[PDB]
Amino acid sequence: NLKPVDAMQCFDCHTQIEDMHTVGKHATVNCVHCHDATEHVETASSRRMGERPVTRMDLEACATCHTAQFNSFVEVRHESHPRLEKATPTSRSPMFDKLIAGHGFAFEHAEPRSHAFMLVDHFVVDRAYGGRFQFKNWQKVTDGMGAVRGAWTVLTDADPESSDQRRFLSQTATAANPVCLNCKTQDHILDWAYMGDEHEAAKWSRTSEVVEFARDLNHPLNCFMCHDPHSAGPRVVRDGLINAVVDRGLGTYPHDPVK
Amino acid sequence: NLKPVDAMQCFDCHTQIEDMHTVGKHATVNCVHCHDATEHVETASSRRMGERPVTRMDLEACATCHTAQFNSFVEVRHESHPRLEKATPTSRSPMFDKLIAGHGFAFEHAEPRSHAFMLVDHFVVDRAYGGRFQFKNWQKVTDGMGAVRGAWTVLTDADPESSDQRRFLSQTATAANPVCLNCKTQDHILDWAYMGDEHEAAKWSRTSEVVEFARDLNHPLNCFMCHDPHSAGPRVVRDGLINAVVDRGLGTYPHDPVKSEQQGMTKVTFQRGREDFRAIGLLDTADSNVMCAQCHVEYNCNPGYQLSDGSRVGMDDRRANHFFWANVFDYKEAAQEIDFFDFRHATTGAALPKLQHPEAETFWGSVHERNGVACADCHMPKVQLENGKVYTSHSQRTPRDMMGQACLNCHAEWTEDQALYAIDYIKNYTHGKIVKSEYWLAKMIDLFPVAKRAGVSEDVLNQARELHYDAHLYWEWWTAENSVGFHNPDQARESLMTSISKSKEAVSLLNDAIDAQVA
Amino acid sequence: NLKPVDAMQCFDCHTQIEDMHTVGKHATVNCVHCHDATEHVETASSRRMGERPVTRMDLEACATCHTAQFNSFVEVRHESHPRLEKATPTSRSPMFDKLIAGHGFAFEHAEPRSHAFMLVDHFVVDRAYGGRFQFKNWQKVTDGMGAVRGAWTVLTDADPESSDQRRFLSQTATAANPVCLNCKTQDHILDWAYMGDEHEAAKWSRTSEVVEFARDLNHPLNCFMCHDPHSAGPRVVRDGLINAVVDRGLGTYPHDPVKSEQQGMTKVTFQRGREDFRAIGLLDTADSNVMCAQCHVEYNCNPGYQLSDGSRVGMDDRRANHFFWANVFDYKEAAQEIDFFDFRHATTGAALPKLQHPEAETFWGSVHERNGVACADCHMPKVQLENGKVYTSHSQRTPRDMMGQACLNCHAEWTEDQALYAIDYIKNYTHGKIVKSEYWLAKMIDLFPVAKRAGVSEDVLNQARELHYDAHLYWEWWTAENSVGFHNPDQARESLMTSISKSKEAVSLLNDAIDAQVA
Ligand code: HEC
Ligand code: HEC
Ligand code: HEC
Ligand code: HEC
Ligand code: HEC
Ligand code: HEC
Ligand code: HEC
Ligand code: HEC
Ligand code: HEC
Ligand code: HEC
Ligand code: HEC
Ligand code: HEC
Ligand code: HEC
Ligand code: HEC
Ligand SMILES: O=N[O-]
Ligand SMILES: O=N[O-]
Ligand SMILES: [Ca+2]
Ligand SMILES: [Ca+2]
Ligand SMILES: [Ca+2]
Ligand SMILES: [Ca+2]
Ligand SMILES: [Ca+2]
Ligand code: NA
Repeated sequence: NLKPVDAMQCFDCHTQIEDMHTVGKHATVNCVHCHDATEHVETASSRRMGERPVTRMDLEACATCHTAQFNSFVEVRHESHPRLEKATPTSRSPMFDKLIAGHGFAFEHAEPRSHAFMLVDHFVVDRAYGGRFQFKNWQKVTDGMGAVRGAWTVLTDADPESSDQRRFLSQTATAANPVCLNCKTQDHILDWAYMGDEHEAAKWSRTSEVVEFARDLNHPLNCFMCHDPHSAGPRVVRDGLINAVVDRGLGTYPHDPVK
Repeated sequence: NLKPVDAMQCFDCHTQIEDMHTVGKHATVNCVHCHDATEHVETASSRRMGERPVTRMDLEACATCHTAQFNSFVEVRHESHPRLEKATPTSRSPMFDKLIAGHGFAFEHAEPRSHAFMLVDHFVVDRAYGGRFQFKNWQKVTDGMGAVRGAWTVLTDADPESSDQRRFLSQTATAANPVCLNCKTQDHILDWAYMGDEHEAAKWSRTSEVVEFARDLNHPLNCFMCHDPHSAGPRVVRDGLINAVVDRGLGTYPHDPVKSEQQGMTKVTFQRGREDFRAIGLLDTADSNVMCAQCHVEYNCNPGYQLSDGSRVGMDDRRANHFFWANVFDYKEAAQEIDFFDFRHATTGAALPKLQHPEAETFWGSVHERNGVACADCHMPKVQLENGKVYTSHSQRTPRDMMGQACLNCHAEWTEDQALYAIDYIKNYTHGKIVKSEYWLAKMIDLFPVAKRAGVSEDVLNQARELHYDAHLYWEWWTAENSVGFHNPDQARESLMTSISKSKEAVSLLNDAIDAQVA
Repeated sequence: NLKPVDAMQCFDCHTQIEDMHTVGKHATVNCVHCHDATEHVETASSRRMGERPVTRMDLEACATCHTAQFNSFVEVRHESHPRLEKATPTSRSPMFDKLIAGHGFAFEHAEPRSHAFMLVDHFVVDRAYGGRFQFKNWQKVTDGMGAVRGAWTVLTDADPESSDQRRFLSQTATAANPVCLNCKTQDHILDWAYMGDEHEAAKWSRTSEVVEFARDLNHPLNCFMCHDPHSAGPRVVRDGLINAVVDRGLGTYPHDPVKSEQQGMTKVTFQRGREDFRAIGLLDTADSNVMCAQCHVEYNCNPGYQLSDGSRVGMDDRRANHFFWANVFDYKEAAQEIDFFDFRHATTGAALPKLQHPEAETFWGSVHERNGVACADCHMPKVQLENGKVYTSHSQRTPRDMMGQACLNCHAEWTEDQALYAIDYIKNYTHGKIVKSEYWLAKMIDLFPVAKRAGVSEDVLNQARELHYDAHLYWEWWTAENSVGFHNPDQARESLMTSISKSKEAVSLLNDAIDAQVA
């Protein structure tokens, strides 16, 4: 059973968090729901992290108090046809192969399906990782809950001993790169500097070995991508969006300054 | 927005709560979710309450973090026909008026409907408060969420300026008393001493003015009736049940000492000053049989009379709040044990028991109960989801609505139609015997005036009255009990055959006696 | 093909029709659609009819230009169970035979079915014509369009050679009389003087031989019963209703003089020679409450007896065609006003009223009626079409078949299931009280033979008989009325509780009196 920690102790060093957490609708939600910080508290200073606390990125961290939202999220819409190639006469772009020739999407571009599968679909699509990653078998394609629990619970890696992008299957491509993952997961939110710029504090960046990065990532569309875990208030986390709206001053509605 | 309080400061004076809260699955749930204790904390000592802190009893206090359970609970089953009188040819007891004559249930006894409505239905039924309380208008009958938000949001009081029980409509009764409310709400959980005994710290007791008590209550079937708010662990709160199981040593399963020990109850008492005040029963396991038995039992919750001498047993008597905790074949002995009956039949003059929905005591010893099946398995099963986090449905309803989860997962050999057919075979058979039992009770009853007027002796009439007690018990158990025999078909069959046997015996006695007077 | 006639020539002698026809929405509809007047025109003067012109009464006269209304009208609702006897445990009045004993309804009283069948059902019911008229075979019962085409297309007469009312089957009665037909057809609209009084120009009257009258009638619920054929404007034609509203000054809404003035009726009389003959009631608005009240009312349409002295009141008396136009609580006074009762109970000897389907008088004062809702809003709503010309459904049936239009457009807060649930709550509750009312009436009734045979005094029996009148009225209103309380739930509840109160009073009176004689 979870045991609450003294948030005041955290707040001594985490003023930003204090300001957000104490005011919003998660003011009663103890840190222990998402962080295991005991060794961190023992070793940190005001300015140095010490041992890194564990932070839960799994969506089930939110599901214990928000089961309805979680269950609604992970539902699979079976009517949303899976792995359905767009470059066919009965889909969106009958002449796509001729028109896109020269681009990696020629190797495969399926219609989207339910959000639960976003990370696993990114990993297994033929254009992404040379066919390196596959569902463990063809039954696993149904398993939205499983994918949500973690990509690596339902996928395999053709060669755990190498980290290079290469073709394992002939008609694949290796288009995936670290930036892609920012629209599939935010498991890396504490390990990726704004925009993926090189940064001494970031394990991952735009120039990382994407196969290594992939193996560190588990969950699709984290609940906290739209909801600050501390304030519970609405937000975005995606760097590129913040860059457009704020850094470049274009606004949330570039056509409408008032809105 | 809620602001958390320093629970550790609370715990300097609340070690009992500390020991429950810090250990269970609510250790991280701050007191502010359910208590407003700011002025309390300013004024209390460890030996003096100071200002009374506010405790939330509303179900929404739990819905914030447990919406799926809340929403499943408050769902209205529209197919559970509302305000459907049982004393009609198409319901449970076609001859109920004749058989129950002299009891308040003659004024109205509807079939149960969804749990959301339990407190409002208790308030508005014609037998309870003389028609004092009514829905604000006939539209409000649909409003289960409103009822849950609070009774007084959907009801009116015909006379806010008086608090006496009286008839506002001609064909009503005023049977409600404070004990009733314990099976409708536990909003009064901090204001009611164990068993409703008089107590210095209790605002309400068995002897309170029930109309006044009613006005202070709002919510049905509080979530905390089955779940301790501090530990989150399984419990009961109903005093009568704790009294039977623990105080009287009967156990959770009177017919099975082993199961009673494995699935037991620990009585926990809370004091006011130095005196015991209230109690709960912590369960060894999340045992729905015992949770549901807080209400779905045969009970006293009313005044009555002594079998020994006919004298009145009033609400002030402990016997007015009593769980018999006895199966049908042990009930008469149980009632003799406390020297109690409910009413005298208006026609026969027999002292009779009034039975109420003895599901728990009926389920004992049944094939399902012996196989470790519990109420929740059929009536509030786990939800089955293609993709999702499992939770327990809190929509307590007939398994017909969820047969896959309620029956067919266990009965792999059956289709849904086969399972339904098996239920219907029992219910159909049981109902036939209920109807026959009523036919023979009615036949006996109708002979009483004839016998009396023919000059049949009191000795003979009393012999017949003794038969009536048994004929009644062995019948009414089954019109009271909601499964129409499904919970225990062999017991229903034996009981109903016994009723008929007793009635037949009385019919013969009376007919022979009348004929002798003629002759 | 129809050839139009010169209507202007008609109008040289028919100024009354001219003034209606030239102004309304049938100004362009030539007389030839409904009248064959060729020989009439050849032989008439303004003061002498000459040859009688033929007037079409068949509904197809209107269907030619109004097929959608016609087709909606003639639709058969198969879910409205046919020939379903009310005196059964699963219908409206489980104890009707005991309670109604002495009245002709004991021979048969079925639930209503679709309007198409009203005339044929009137003809073939066991209580009406001694079994004289029957469907040609049991297949014809389905044939609503055939019934509308004409009764005698689907029925047979057991003896075309006699015209007396007699029993052809053993367990029938001969209650039918000419007044009945006015709520089944208006084929006789030109052959029947106002109120069915004797009149030189009337072929038919209250005193006619009903079998002869029957043979001349064909069509049910003529379209012109609600719509003047000449102006197309809203009206009533039923004499009894015009008599209550206008002649007796009661108004269209007796309980609301303002609404009565806004939604009133103008009596228009038509003469034969110099004498008033027939009348219609032109409505200020297309008010379905009053249109439907042509038939869905409590009425006299039968002989009976005087309350004052017990003497016979025959069909020749004006009282044999009477709309009481009174709610349940005003009815007894209304009946005293005309010094009338229907029958003496076969067991109790009490003078009793016979009540019939008082929907109009029940709906008065109800929440819906007070909010300006009318029968048509729930029972014949406008059709909702994704693309099309709106028209009014003429299929008068339960709103359960069209809940979106009948209820949910107004009750936006409800789903269909919620709305149905609200209806069922009322009906279930009301039915329970009907059943209880019957239980207590039956209990009283059964004491009469016992009391009589015990030598209870006539004074006491008469006191009980006076109670019986009231106990009966306050019960039977609700088995007669078709909504099972929905049209006015609070009134139903008060009435039924009153019935029970009265029966209980009589039961006590009689039991005490019997016991005194013994003891
Ligand atoms: C220990 C229970 C608990 C946990 C764990 C939890 N929440 Fe909450 N959350 C709450 C409570 C309590 C509220 C306030 C409910 C209310 O008052 O409406 C809330 C409110 C919210 C709101 C509404 C905020 C607003 O301003 O309207 C959002 C969004 C939310 N939580 C998201 C999340 C996310 C995403 C997670 C996982 C990172 C999470 N919660 C985890 C308890 C919890
Ligand atoms: C008589 C048993 C049986 C039958 C019938 C059956 N399956 Fe299977 N199926 C299996 C087994 C065993 C596996 C392998 C399970 C494993 O090893 O993980 C499997 C595997 C599969 C796979 C994965 C194949 C792959 O290449 O990885 C799919 C998809 C599947 N089944 C679908 C179906 C479908 C759809 C049907 C009905 C048309 C069907 N199965 C009928 C037993 C069966
Ligand atoms: C700006 C956010 C964003 C980025 C970055 C991103 N995607 Fe996507 N991706 C989406 C969205 C939104 C969809 C669903 C809509 C669609 O497919 O049109 C999607 C769908 C997909 C799918 C499922 C449909 C398909 O095309 O087969 C795959 C696979 C995928 N992305 C792979 C990738 C790869 C590989 C990269 C990096 C080269 C990438 N994504 C980068 C937003 C993103
Ligand atoms: C200085 C000691 C003290 C402190 C600190 C304290 N309490 Fe209490 N509390 C009491 C006493 C004494 C009573 C009354 C016990 C009795 O009836 O004998 C009481 C009673 C209560 C009750 C029951 C009231 C009732 O209706 O009977 C609640 C609930 C409660 N406290 C909550 C809290 C909360 C929550 C906190 C921390 C926010 C808190 N208390 C802090 C002393 C304290
Ligand atoms: C601030 C959020 C919150 C509030 C408010 C809340 N709960 Fe909980 N509850 C939790 C959390 C967190 C858990 C543990 C979830 C887990 O880890 O499985 C829990 C667990 C439970 C359990 C499971 C306990 C067990 O031992 O299996 C029950 C039952 C429960 N809560 C009932 C309630 C009741 C009843 C209320 C209202 C009196 C309530 N909760 C209010 C957050 C809350
Ligand atoms: C031991 C718990 C318990 C007590 C005490 C209790 N009830 Fe109930 N009551 C129930 C249960 C369980 C049901 C649902 C099952 C049923 O109606 O058979 C119910 C149903 C009802 C209903 C709805 C059905 C009906 O009979 O119309 C009403 C009204 C009601 N009770 C009124 C009362 C009154 C009045 C009292 C006190 C005289 C009372 N209850 C005391 C357990 C209880
Ligand atoms: C009549 C007793 C009873 C009532 C009242 C009750 N529950 Fe439960 N609750 C149960 C049972 C039984 C379980 C399942 C226990 C098991 O099988 O482990 C349960 C389980 C739970 C759980 C654990 C997670 C799950 O779904 O299994 C939570 C949280 C919970 N209930 C919340 C609530 C809420 C919130 C309310 C008020 C809306 C409520 N309960 C009222 C009996 C009850
Ligand atoms: C093995 C499955 C099973 C168990 C366990 C079970 N019931 Fe039932 N119960 C039924 C069935 C079947 C019915 C009849 C439902 C029907 O015909 O729709 C029923 C009927 C009921 C009803 C009336 C429901 C209705 O809408 O007519 C109530 C109340 C009830 N049970 C309570 C309980 C209680 C309380 C327990 C535990 C003491 C219990 N049941 C255990 C199967 C079960
Ligand atoms: C030759 C065609 C024709 C015949 C036959 C006919 N109608 Fe009409 N009716 C009309 C026309 C045209 C209107 C006016 C349509 C409009 O302009 O709205 C009308 C309008 C009506 C209206 C609407 C009146 C109003 O004021 O709103 C009613 C009601 C009506 N007719 C009833 C009948 C009845 C009843 C019959 C049979 C006795 C009948 N009609 C026969 C053509 C006909
Ligand atoms: C094999 C041919 C056949 C079968 C099958 C059949 N019928 Fe008939 N039915 C007839 C005939 C022929 C008549 C008499 C027709 C006539 O003489 O007008 C008749 C007459 C009837 C009658 C009138 C009976 C009467 O006494 O007036 C009814 C009602 C009827 N059928 C209903 C049904 C029903 C319902 C079914 C199916 C359960 C059925 N029929 C099956 C041929 C059949
Ligand atoms: C004031 C109008 C009116 C009069 C006059 C009238 N009825 Fe009716 N009748 C109705 C209405 C309205 C219904 C449908 C509602 C109902 O049956 O409750 C009906 C229904 C019927 C039915 C079908 C249901 C049943 O009772 O079997 C028959 C048959 C019937 N009447 C026969 C008669 C007889 C015979 C007479 C004369 C003794 C008569 N009616 C006089 C209005 C009338
Ligand atoms: C019991 C009274 C009644 C009867 C009989 C009747 N109607 Fe109507 N009729 C109505 C009502 C009510 C309306 C709608 C009036 C309103 O709301 O404006 C109506 C409307 C109409 C209209 C106007 C257009 C429309 O649909 O709104 C026509 C045309 C019409 N009826 C034709 C007929 C026909 C043809 C018949 C015979 C099949 C018939 N009516 C019988 C009551 C009646
Ligand atoms: C506010 C809507 C409403 C109004 C207005 C209304 N009724 Fe009803 N009526 C109902 C409902 C609901 C029933 C019950 C139908 C059911 O349970 O299927 C009913 C039942 C009936 C029935 C029996 C129908 C059946 O098939 O059982 C008749 C006849 C009837 N009403 C006539 C009328 C008359 C005549 C008027 C105007 C004086 C009227 N109603 C006004 C709602 C209405
Ligand atoms: C034309 C609008 C309209 C129609 C159609 C309508 N209602 Fe109503 N209904 C009302 C209004 C207005 C009220 C009173 C609302 C208030 O004052 O709170 C009401 C009240 C009620 C009530 C409460 C009655 C009481 O006595 O307290 C019920 C039940 C009801 N409606 C059900 C229905 C049903 C079921 C239908 C369809 C058969 C129906 N209504 C159709 C407008 C309508
Ligand atoms: O009346 N509830 O047992
Ligand atoms: O029998 N029709 O009132
Ligand atoms: Ca899709
Ligand atoms: Ca029910
Ligand atoms: Ca009892
Ligand atoms: Ca009907
Ligand atoms: Ca009458
Ligand atoms: Na009898």
